[PDB]
Amino acid sequence: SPNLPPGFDFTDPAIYAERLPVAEFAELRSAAPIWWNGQDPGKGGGFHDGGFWAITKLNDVKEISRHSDVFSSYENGVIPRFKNDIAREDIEVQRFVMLNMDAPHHTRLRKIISRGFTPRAVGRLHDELQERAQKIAAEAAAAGSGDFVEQVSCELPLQAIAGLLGVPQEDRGKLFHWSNEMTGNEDPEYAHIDPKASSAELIGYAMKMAEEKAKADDIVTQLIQADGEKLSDDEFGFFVVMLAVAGNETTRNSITQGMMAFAEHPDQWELYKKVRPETAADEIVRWATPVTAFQRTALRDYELSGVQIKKGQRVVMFYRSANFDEEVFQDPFTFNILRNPNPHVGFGGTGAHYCIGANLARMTINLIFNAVADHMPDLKPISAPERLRSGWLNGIKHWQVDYTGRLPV
Ligand code: HEM
Repeated sequence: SPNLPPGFDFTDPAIYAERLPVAEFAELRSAAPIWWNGQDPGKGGGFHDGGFWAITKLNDVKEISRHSDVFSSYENGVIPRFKNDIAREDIEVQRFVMLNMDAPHHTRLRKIISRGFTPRAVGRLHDELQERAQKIAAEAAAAGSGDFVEQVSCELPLQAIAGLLGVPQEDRGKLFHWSNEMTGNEDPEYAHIDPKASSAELIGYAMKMAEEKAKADDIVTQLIQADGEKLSDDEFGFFVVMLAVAGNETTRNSITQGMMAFAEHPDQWELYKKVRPETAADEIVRWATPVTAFQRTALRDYELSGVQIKKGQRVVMFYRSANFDEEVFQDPFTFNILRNPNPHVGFGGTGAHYCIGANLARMTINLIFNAVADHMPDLKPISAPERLRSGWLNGIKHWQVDYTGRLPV
C-alpha cells in the first residue's frame, strides 16, 4: 500500500508538463515496487483495460526486457500513453515499425538493420558530427543568450540521422522539419501539428531514397541488398520513420538535461571541462532518462518478483525510476560523470529491443558537450526550463540560457 494520492496515474501527461514524479517513484521502490496503477474508464491514454502494473526496480525492468516471448511489444505497442480518445487502429499502425514488433518479424528486421550500426558505420560519422557540434556551439555562444534547446540541443541529433542515412545536404531542412513533427504532440504548443502527415511525407522520401540507391559503400546500400536478407523499399521507409522518432527528441533531451545537471552540479562541470571523460555520456543519459517509460503486455500469466501478472495485462517499465534504483546505483541522486560501471536502462533493459542507436547517441552527446565546454564554458541559465506535456517522453521544450555567464543572476 504506497502513499500516493487517490487515482494517481504515473502516465498522466499533466504531471510531466510540470515535473518528474521523483518522490512518487521513490515511494513505490521503497513500499510497492510493482504496483497496480488503476485507470478510470476513458482515462487510460488509449488503453481500455483498467490500468497497468507500474514497474519501478531495475532488476524487474531487465527481467521483463529479457522475456520478450511473454512480455510482448506488438500486442499493445510500447508507448503507454496517447490522447484518451485515440482510435485503436492508430495504436495498431505503430506495429509497422520494428520497435512494436515481436519475433519472428522483429528478429529478421533487427538482424538486417544492425548492419547500419557497426563500429565502422558509426565511426564514419564522427568527424562530420564533431565539426557540426563545434559550429553549433560557436554560433550559439556568439548570440550571447537564447533558447538552449533550439540553439544547442536540437540540431546535432538530426544531423546524426542525416549523416547515418547519407541524406543530401539540400534535403536536410525538409527531413528535419518532418522529423520534428513526428513525436512530441500532446502539448498545447504543438496541438496544431499533424504527425501523421509528416510521417507520410517522410515515408515517401525514404522509399525513393531506397529506389534510387539501388541505382555504393554506405548504410542504405547495405540494408537494401541481400546479406540472404534485405529490407524492401517499404521496410526501409518504416526504418527511416522509426529513426526519425527514436533518435531525435530522445538525444535532444539528453543534451538539454545533461546541461541542466551540469548547472546544478558545478563541480562536475568544472571536472568535465578539464577531463572530458567519455563516461559522461552514460551518466547524462541515466540522469536525463529521455524515455520515461515503455510498456509491454503479458501474453501469459507470469510471476514477477512475487507478483502474479496475468495474461493480457500491461506492465509499464519506468526507466526513470529504475535509473535511480538505490540497490543498484551508489547514491543515484548525485550526478557523477565518472560513474563506472553505469548499468542504467535509459537505452532499455538488455534484450531484443535494446537501443540499436546507443553508441551513435553517446557519440553525439560526447561531441556536443566537448563543443559546449570549448565555446561556452561559463554558461548560466536565465530562467527555468519549460517541460513537455507527454505521458512517456521526458522533454524540455525551451530553456533560456546566457551562454557567456556574464549577465546578472
Ligand atoms: C539518448 C538518446 C536515446 C535514448 C534514451 C534511446 C532509448 C531507447 C529505448 C528506451 C529503446 C527501447 C529499448 C527496449 O525496448 O529495450 C530504443 C530503441 C531504439 N532506438 Fe534508441 N534511444 C536514443 C537514441 C537513439 C538514436 C540516436 C537512434 C538512431 C539514430 C536510436 C534508434 C533506435 C532504434 C532503431 C530502436 C528500436 C530497436 C528495436 O526495437 O529492436 N535511438 N531507444
